[PDB]
Formats: sequence, structure tokens, C-alpha cells
Amino acid sequence: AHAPGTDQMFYVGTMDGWYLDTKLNSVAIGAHWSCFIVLTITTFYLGYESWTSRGPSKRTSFYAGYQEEQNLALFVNFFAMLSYFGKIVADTLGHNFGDVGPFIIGFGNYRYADYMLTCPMLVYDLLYQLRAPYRVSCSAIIFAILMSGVLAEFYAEGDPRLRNGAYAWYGFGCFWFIFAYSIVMSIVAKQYSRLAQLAQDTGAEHSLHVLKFAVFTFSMLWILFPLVWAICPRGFGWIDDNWTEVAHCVCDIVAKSCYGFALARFRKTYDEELFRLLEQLGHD
Amino acid sequence: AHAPGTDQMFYVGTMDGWYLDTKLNSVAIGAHWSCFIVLTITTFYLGYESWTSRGPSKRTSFYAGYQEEQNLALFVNFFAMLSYFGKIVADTLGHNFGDVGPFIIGFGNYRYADYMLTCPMLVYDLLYQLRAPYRVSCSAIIFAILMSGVLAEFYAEGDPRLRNGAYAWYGFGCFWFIFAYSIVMSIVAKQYSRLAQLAQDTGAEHSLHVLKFAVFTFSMLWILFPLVWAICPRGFGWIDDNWTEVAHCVCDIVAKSCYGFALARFRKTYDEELFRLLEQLGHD
Amino acid sequence: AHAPGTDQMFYVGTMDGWYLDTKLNSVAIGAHWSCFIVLTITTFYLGYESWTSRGPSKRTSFYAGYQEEQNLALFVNFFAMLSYFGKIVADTLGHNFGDVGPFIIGFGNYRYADYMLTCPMLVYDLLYQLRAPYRVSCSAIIFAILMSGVLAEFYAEGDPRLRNGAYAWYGFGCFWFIFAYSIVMSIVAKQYSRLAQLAQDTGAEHSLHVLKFAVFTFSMLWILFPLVWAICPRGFGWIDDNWTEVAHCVCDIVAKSCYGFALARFRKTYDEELFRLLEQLGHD
Ligand SMILES: CCCCCCCC/C=C/CCCCCCCC(=O)OC[C@H](COP(=O)(O)OCCN)OC(=O)CCCCCCC/C=C/CCCCCCCC
Ligand SMILES: CCCCCCCC/C=C/CCCCCCCC(=O)OC[C@H](COP(=O)(O)OCCN)OC(=O)CCCCCCC/C=C/CCCCCCCC
Ligand SMILES: CCCCCCCC/C=C/CCCCCCCC(=O)OC[C@H](COP(=O)(O)OCCN)OC(=O)CCCCCCC/C=C/CCCCCCCC
Ligand SMILES: *C/C=C(C)/C=C/C=C(C)/C=C/C1=C(C)CCCC1(C)C
Ligand SMILES: *C/C=C(C)/C=C/C=C(C)/C=C/C1=C(C)CCCC1(C)C
Ligand SMILES: *C/C=C(C)/C=C/C=C(C)/C=C/C1=C(C)CCCC1(C)C
Repeated sequence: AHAPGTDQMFYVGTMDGWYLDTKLNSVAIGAHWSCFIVLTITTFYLGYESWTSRGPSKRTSFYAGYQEEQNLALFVNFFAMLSYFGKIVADTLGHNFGDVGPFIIGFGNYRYADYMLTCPMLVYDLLYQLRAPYRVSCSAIIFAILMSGVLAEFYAEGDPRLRNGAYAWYGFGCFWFIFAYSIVMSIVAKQYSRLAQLAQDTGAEHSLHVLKFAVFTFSMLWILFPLVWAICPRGFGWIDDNWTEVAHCVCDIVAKSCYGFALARFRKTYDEELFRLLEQLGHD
Repeated sequence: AHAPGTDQMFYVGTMDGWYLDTKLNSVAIGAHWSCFIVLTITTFYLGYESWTSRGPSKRTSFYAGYQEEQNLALFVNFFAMLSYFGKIVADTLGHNFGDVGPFIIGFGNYRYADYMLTCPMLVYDLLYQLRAPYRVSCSAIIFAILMSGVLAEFYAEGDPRLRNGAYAWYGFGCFWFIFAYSIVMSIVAKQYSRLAQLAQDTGAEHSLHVLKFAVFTFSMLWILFPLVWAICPRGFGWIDDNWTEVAHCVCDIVAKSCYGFALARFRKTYDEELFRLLEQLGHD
Repeated sequence: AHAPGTDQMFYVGTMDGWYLDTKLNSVAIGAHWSCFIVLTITTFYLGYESWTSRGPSKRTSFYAGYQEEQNLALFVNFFAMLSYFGKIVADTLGHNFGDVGPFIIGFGNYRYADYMLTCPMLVYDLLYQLRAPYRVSCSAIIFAILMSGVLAEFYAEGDPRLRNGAYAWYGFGCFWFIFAYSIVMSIVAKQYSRLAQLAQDTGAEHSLHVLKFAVFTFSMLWILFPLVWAICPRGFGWIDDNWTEVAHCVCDIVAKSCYGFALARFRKTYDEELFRLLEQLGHD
């Protein structure tokens, strides 16, 4: 696209940039391949667990089939895998893939477009494991945050005269994210405290460690994406391009693969009375 | 974009128009600022009410947290605020924002793209207050109507040879809107009549006035948007550009801020028996 | 859009192609008109049935109003009609409509963009009639399949150097589709077998034929779209353009109009005990 006052051509958000040669080196391609392989493996494992998923009483034939919330995390991984497959194709075809082409929600040819479909699922699943209140609201807040990030990317990659708008959108996102983060942490802490005071002088003591570790670590590890934005060329620029791709791949692996594996481990050790305690949690 | 048979350049739906200088005067900018401020204030107030929301029995700790339908209206305002924030940034950066750039659902850089995410929420919330039937169906109809409006905008702002298609889409939308409007009015009337015959010789007589006023006024006041389309330059052209922005800001304020404030007022006076009557309404 | 190394201009995904003259002959226009008329008729009939829809006990006033799953199929037809109306306008205005213009989910100006909104509804409705498990999961799989098809279309209609990516995406879609197809067939078979062993020595024997025919035929007839893709110019090229439009119109008619009519016929003959059997089906 052309801009007034200059002859420079800007390829962001246009089909012209879709046909440009790729700007990535071998490191980014290797990171994309590794993330795709890991996501495929985790998707297959979660699908296998969902198929052979007896209930907490180990009596229901298809427990995840009738109560599909247990499949929610699986969905994330599956869609995440899709969001990487296209990337892989790009590195095989040698054409540009960064912030060019059509805007499709759930497809990661834009920086935060793929997260806009899976992040609410992640927040809902994390809050649902403790039967916490304010599940859909946090998902809506996260959806708005990712929309703000997408607009920040559009403003950052465009005409220089409209560069400060990127910072403005980033600030908006950060403000609301801080609010949501604090709320989520408080809610999680309260819920876990109640669970700890419900399981006193009672078994299932080992599974509580796994649940606590998973929920707390994978709720606190969401600060990585704003820090990456701060250090990427859109911010300070401490790490150049082709290294923010590796950082995003590592963040996606930690946020999705490890979280799904932790939930799979937790669902393999809990039993009826802990399920009843979890049900009692969401009653007050 | 270029068009056959002419050298004229059309900037609708392109990234070229995203970098163009703004066409708005100070009045439209002031209207955008006022609407953003009002939406921010209402979002904060609704969030505060949702946090300190005891149930109708005034016993539940987090009533809106576990039954999140009460938060629905809040969501609208929040997203509406987002849809204006970007607009604000545009007026600060001095670049064009009308029907240019990427197409993101829920972002108001296109005329009716932002309404496509919040209008079904508004219809569902309005029909849910009376426990009325046909809630999701009306939301789907409204979603289709806003899609028709978006396509009408695309046809209107494009090549002149394809201008009549705008009118065609407008007609489609109007037809279905008339159908939905009649259906909604009938349903609301019937439900309120039943409520009036359920609360006879019973208290809670003051809150019925507030509920009736809110539901009836904010269901009838949806005719304003087709009239604005009729009088805007896309239709007759009685009011020029930079004044349809003020009209849309006023319509958004009335449809969202006042509706949320009215529901907040209603939820502050009703009690257990009116809640039981509302539950009895959705049983037949 | 321009591509490096050549002066050829590619109109896919651009606003430039929106203003180009139409490439369709009279046969494609007639097929579009026939499909639009059929979808309009079925939408009106399904709306009439939904309005005058007594329950299985023939006692509830608005059965579909309070339990809106019965309206789900109707929604499909309605949206399908919208997806054709715009097409009709294009043939009246004489401008290009194939894979050009804005990308709107649910609007069929791209090949598989309209199916991405109605196909999950179709899968959920088909699996819900037997109270089968894994309803939302199959809908998500189908949504991913249609996204893969859309990306395949983008790669196929673009620069020749990036043509093999179309095949790659097609393969991805086919793989996952095969998985989903097998799963769906197995589930349906098991559910129907249980229903057959629940209605033994019991009436409602005529409605079982209609249910079996509808579910089995309209689950098996989903293989037509991959075969059309295989034989269309994007694949082997056995049938040229302007004949894949007729094939897609016929496939849409069979998949939506006939399915809705079959469900309407089935809902006109079943009664209380078959409803209780259907409820018993989803319990194990
Ligand atoms: C603006 C965007 C905000 C996004 C906020 C939402 C974030 C995502 C929320 C995910 C919600 C859960 C998705 C899966 C639904 C599964 C629910 C379910 O199976 O149970 C519900 C219910 C109760 O069954 P039980 O009694 O447990 O059965 C036991 C008897 N054998 O049964 C049903 O399945 C009824 C259907 C309810 C769900 C209907 C489908 C809703 C789908 C919504 C979209 C989900 C994806 C959201 C993606 C967002 C991308 C922007
Ligand atoms: C083609 C688009 C058509 C759009 C049609 C839909 C319009 C919007 C409809 C909004 C539906 C309501 C959204 C909020 C869901 C909250 C429901 C809820 O909290 O209760 C449901 C249920 C029952 O709980 P109770 O028994 O009341 O709890 C008491 C025990 N302590 O609990 C649950 O939350 C289960 C989850 C159900 C909801 C799952 C999430 C669904 C989200 C769908 C998308 C919503 C946004 C739609 C935006 C549309 C934009 C195009
Ligand atoms: C990533 C995309 C994956 C898509 C997966 C989802 C595929 C579509 C699933 C469709 C789910 C059903 C849609 C219609 C919801 C209607 C449910 C309903 O009416 O009952 C639910 C419930 C129970 O009522 P009963 O007790 O039966 O009432 C009897 C008392 N008189 O009541 C409610 O309506 C509560 C609200 C629940 C539904 C909330 C709305 C959810 C809308 C989700 C989006 C649907 C469209 C999806 C389009 C997908 C396009 C990508
Ligand atoms: C699997 C992916 C996950 C969990 C992604 C999470 C992403 C965020 C929490 C992103 C946050 C952002 C901001 C707070 C500010 C603006 C930009 C973002 C998108 C990096
Ligand atoms: C907060 C915003 C609200 C409630 C918006 C409501 C908008 C409408 C009812 C719009 C209707 C339209 C038509 C009936 C015809 C075609 C164009 C529209 C979009 C103006
Ligand atoms: C009403 C429309 C319906 C039921 C459409 C169904 C479409 C499919 C099952 C399409 C499948 C595809 C693949 C399996 C591979 C890639 C391309 C598609 C989109 C043709």
C-alpha cells in the first residue's frame, strides 16, 4: 500500500506481501518445526486420553464424550497445531508469512490472530478446574486483550507517521491485562484455600500437589508474552527479529503442551471424593 | 483499488486508505470522545456492581460470578468502549478510519462491524429479563441484519457501477428486521401481560414500572439505526457526513449506556418474590 | 497484487478483483437462482413449523421457543439463503464474486467461508437427533476442515510458485476429515443399534425408518465436497469452471434442503415414548 508524502511501499495487511520472499533464517524455521511436532504429539496424546477416558468413578464408558469440558484443552492444542501447520508450509514454499495476506481468526499468519481463538479456551479451562467464578468474563477480557495486541501489530508494522498508535494499543492491553491478572490470581488463591480447608484429615493428598502446581504455574506464566512484546523490535528492540519467533514458540510450548500434559497427569490420579470436593467448591 | 473503465482510485476495503488523512472535523472528534468517556464510565460502574452483587435474596457472595448472564450487559459496554478507543487513537493520529484497513469482527473501523459482536448480546439480555422465548433466534436474526448492513456499506462506498447493490442489501436487512421487530414486540408484550397478571394483589409494584419502561423503551428505540441509514448520504443525504457520526454516537449512548443504567437501577429494588415470578414466567 | 519476478497481476484476495467483470455464464447464474429459491422456500417452511411447534406430547405452546435446539437446522437454511443472496446480486450487477473482496465469515464470496458458520450447526444437529456423544468436538473438527479448505483455495488461486501449498492444505483437511468421518459413522451406528434394541416389541416403528434414512444418508453424503474438489480445476480438472458452481449448488441443496425437510417429516410422526427412548439413549 502507498502512503501520502512518500514513495515507500508498505506490505502489511496486503496481498502483495503474501508473495514476497521469506525473511526468516534457519533458526526460526527449526523453531516452527519443533513447535509443530510437539503440538502434534500432544494433540494425539490428548485425543487418545479423551477416547479412553473413564470417569472419576471409573464406570462411565465415554466420560469426555457426554461432558465435553474435559476435551476443552485438547481443542486448544489441536487448533494450535493448525496455526503452526500453515507456518510450516510457508517455510517450505519460501514466501512471506508475517502479518501479510488475509485476516482469518484462528489462523496465525498474523501475530496474535491465532491466540484469539484458543486463549479464552485456556482461561476457561484453567478456571474450571477449580470451579472458580468469573469464567466467561475472564475469557472475554483476554479476547479483548488479544484484539488490542493485533491492532498494535497493525499500527507497528505500518506507516511510521502512525507508529505511536501501536504503543497506545499496547498500553490499553497492558492495563486491562493487569486488571484481569490480579482478579484471576485472587480468585484462584481463594478457591485453592477453600479446597485445602476441605481436604483436611482426608486422602487424595498427592493429587492436590499436581493441581496446585499446574494451576499456579500456568496462571503466573502468562506474563511472558507482554515481556516478549517489550523486548521485541516493536518495543525496546533488545532481541532482533528471527529470535522473537523462537521466544514465541517456546512460550506456546510451555503454555499449551506442558499445561495439557499436567492436566492429563492430574486426571490420572484423582478419584470420587476429590471430584465431590471440587463440586462442593462451586457452591459457597 | 483500481476499477475497469476508469482511472479513479477507490480506497474502500484497502490498506491504502488506512494511511490517508482524516476527513472528520472537530464535531465528530468531540462526539467520539464523549461517547468513549460515557462508555468507560458505564463500564466501570457495571463492573463495580457486578463485583458487589448480592443475589435477590441478598445472601449469595458472588451472585454474578456463578450465574454470569447478569454480566452480559456489562460485556456489551466493555466491548463498545474498545470499539471507540481505536477511533479515538485515529483522531489523535490524524489518519483515515472510515471503512478502511483490516476487517476485524468486533472492531469498529467498519461501520457495523462492531455491532456484530454486541447486538446479539443486547437482544439476548433484553429477552432474558422477562424469561421470554426465542432468545438465540432473535440474536441470529440481528447478526444477519448487521452482516447485511456491512455488505451494504461495502457496496455503497465502492465503484459507482455497483452502487445499487447497497440498496439491495439494505432492503434485505430491512425486511428481516421488520419481521424480527414485530416478533420481539409481540413476545415482550405477552410476557409482560403475564407478569402483570401474576403480580396482582402483590407487592413489588414499583420495580414493575422500571422493568416495563426499560424493556419497552429500549426495544422500541432500535428503529433509529435504519432511519439514520435512510437520512445519511448512503440514502437520501439529508444530513451530510461528519453529522452521521454524531447521530451514531448518540444512538450508541442511548442504546447501551442508558440500557445498562436502567438494568442497574432495576436490579437494586427487586427481591425474592419478583424473582420467583420471573422464574414462573418461563414455564407456561 | 504484484508478485516478484513477473509482471502478472493476481486478483485473489484483493479489492481490485471485486470490480472485475463476472466470469460466469448463464448456467451458473441459473444454478445460483435455483439454489436461492429452494433455500428461501425451505427457510420459510422451517420457520412456519417452528412457530406452530407443539411438543412431542402436543401440549407445550412454543416448544421450539424454549428449547431452541429444534431451531438449529432452520438457522442453517436461513444463513445459507443469505450466502446465496449476495451471489444473486453479483450476477445481477455483472461484477466478479469469486474469491475477491473482503473476507467475512459466514458470507460466501469465498468458496468455503460460508460453510464455516453453518457446517458445525449441521454436525451438531445431526449428532443431537440420536443424543450421540462428541457433538462439539466434531463441530470443531469440521470448522478446522473448512478453514483448511479456505487456505487451500487461497493457495490455489494465487501465484503459481505457491501452488503446491494448496495440495498440502487439501491433504491436511482430507486426513482430518477421514478421521472425523470414521468416528461419526461409528458413533451413529452404535447409537442407532441401541435405539433398535430399545424399541423392540414397541410401537413408533414407522418413525424409526425416517430417522434411520435421514441420519445415515445425510451423514454419508458428506463425501461429495472432497470429490468435487478432486474433480474441479483445483484438482484433476475433469470438469471446467462454471460447472463446479452447479455441482456445489446441487450439493448444498441436498445437504441442507433435503436434510431440513427430512427432519421436518420426522418431527411430524414421533410421540412421547420415542422421545423418552431418545432421552434414555444419552445416558448409558
Ligand atoms: C467474545 C468471545 C468470548 C468467549 C467466551 C467463551 C470462552 C470459551 C467457553 C467454552 C465453553 C465450553 C465449550 C464446550 C461446551 C461443552 C459443554 C457441555 O458439554 O456441557 C454443557 C451441557 C450440560 O451437559 P451435562 O449435563 O454436563 O451432560 C451430562 C449428561 N450426560 O450440555 C451441552 O453440551 C449443551 C450445549 C452447551 C454448549 C453449546 C456450545 C457452546 C459453544 C460456544 C463456543 C465455544 C468456543 C468459543 C471460542 C471463542 C473464540 C472467540
Ligand atoms: C451466529 C451468532 C449467534 C449468536 C447467538 C448467541 C448470542 C449471545 C448469547 C449469550 C449466551 C450467554 C453468554 C454467557 C453464558 C453464561 C451462562 C451461565 O453462566 O450459565 C450457564 C450454565 C448454568 O449455570 P447455572 O446452573 O446458572 O449456575 C448456578 C450454579 N452456581 O453454566 C455455565 O456457565 C456453562 C457454560 C455455558 C456457556 C458457555 C459459553 C458460551 C459462550 C457463547 C458465546 C457468547 C458470546 C456470543 C457473541 C456472539 C458474537 C457473534
Ligand atoms: C470453534 C467453533 C466450534 C463450534 C462448536 C459449536 C457448534 C454449534 C453448537 C450449537 C449449540 C446450540 C446452539 C443453540 C443453543 C440453544 C440451547 C438451548 O436453548 O438450551 C440450552 C439451555 C437449557 O435450556 P432447557 O433447560 O432446555 O429449557 C427448557 C426450560 N423451558 O438454555 C439456554 O438457552 C441457555 C443458553 C445456552 C446457549 C447459549 C448460546 C450459545 C451460542 C453458541 C454459538 C452458537 C452458534 C455457533 C456457530 C459457530 C460458527 C463458527
Ligand atoms: C497459548 C497462548 C497464550 C496463553 C497467549 C497469551 C497471550 C497474552 C496474555 C498476551 C498479552 C498481550 C498484552 C497484555 C498486551 C498487548 C499485546 C499482547 C498480545 C502480547
Ligand atoms: C448498540 C447498537 C445497536 C443496538 C445497534 C442496532 C442496529 C440495528 C438494529 C441496525 C439495523 C440495520 C438495518 C435494519 C438495515 C441495514 C443497515 C442497519 C445495519 C443500519
Ligand atoms: C452445507 C455444506 C456442507 C455440509 C459442507 C460440507 C463440506 C465438507 C465436508 C468439506 C470438506 C473439504 C475437505 C475434506 C478437504 C478440503 C476442502 C473441503 C473444504 C472441500
